[PDB]
Amino acid sequence: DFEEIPGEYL
Amino acid sequence: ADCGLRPLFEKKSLEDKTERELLESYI
Amino acid sequence: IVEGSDAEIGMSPWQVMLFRKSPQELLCGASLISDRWVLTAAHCLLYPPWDKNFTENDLLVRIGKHSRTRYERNIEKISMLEKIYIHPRYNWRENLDRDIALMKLKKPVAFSDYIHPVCLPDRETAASLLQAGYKGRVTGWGNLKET
Amino acid sequence: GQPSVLQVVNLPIVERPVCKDSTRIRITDNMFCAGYKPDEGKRGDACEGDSGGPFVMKSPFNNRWYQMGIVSWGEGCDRDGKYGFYTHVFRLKKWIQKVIDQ
Ligand SMILES: Cc1cccc(C(=O)c2ccnc(NCc3ccc(C(=N)N)cc3)c2)c1
Ligand code: NA
Repeated sequence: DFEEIPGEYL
Repeated sequence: ADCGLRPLFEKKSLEDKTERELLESYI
Repeated sequence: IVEGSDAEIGMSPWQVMLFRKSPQELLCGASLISDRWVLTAAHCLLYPPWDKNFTENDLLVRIGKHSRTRYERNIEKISMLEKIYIHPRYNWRENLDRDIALMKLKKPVAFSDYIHPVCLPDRETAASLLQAGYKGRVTGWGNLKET
Repeated sequence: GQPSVLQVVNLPIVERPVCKDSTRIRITDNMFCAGYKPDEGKRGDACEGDSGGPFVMKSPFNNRWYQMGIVSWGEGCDRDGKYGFYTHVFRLKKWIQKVIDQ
């Protein structure tokens, strides 16, 4: 259920 | 240190909905 | 939290999320205590009976959060751990005595309306607030129910 | 299940022997418990996922929030005659200091 977080955070 | 003072509450002199429950308990 | 309310915005600005990189998800709570230091329970990092054994590269800390699941853009900051420390006499084998760990962030977090450190007690504040019947406040994104 | 937003609960700290007597697990001085007594009738507890969060108290002398405990352990969530357990932050302050100097 956890929304994808920006890729920049590796 | 500004520790423990919340920008949206203490620093604006607001209280949250329940902090007062805490202060009461120190009867 | 079982039997609580929704927090208000800004209500707990030191509340931190330990967030798993591997399968992306909530590990634990934690708390911001300076611009570079986050505090948590040692058992979130190391608990052998449960294979819980996390390093720097397994973890993100998410600071400034209200929503459990969403990426709160413009509001949250995501940091990376430089150094994790677990109490040397942490008793995971028996009773979780000294269940404490310090997490050092790579780059300082900038404070804001939603991100701000809690104070740590001096002997005197402990002395007068830590008594039976005085109320305290707990906050988290953990289960609402047992199961 | 899980909640969609951060949850909060105020809870009273409980006397040491009531803490000890609610469990078979050996309680130490770097722990306190908190929760409502079964009679009291107000419920509330920490639970799985809440581990590592802050147990905080607002100082009435300086209006500042203090973290007294770290959400640690409990035997199930929100059962009567049972209590949530917290890491006594102040008992472990020397170590915290030690780790911060470097
Ligand atoms: C053998 C033993 C010793 C101490 C605690 C327990 C637990 O059941 C336990 C073990 C590890 N982690 C836990 N954390 C999640 C949690 C659960 C309940 C509460 C609470 N009920 N206040 C807070 C956090 C629990 C078992
Ligand atoms: Na209980």
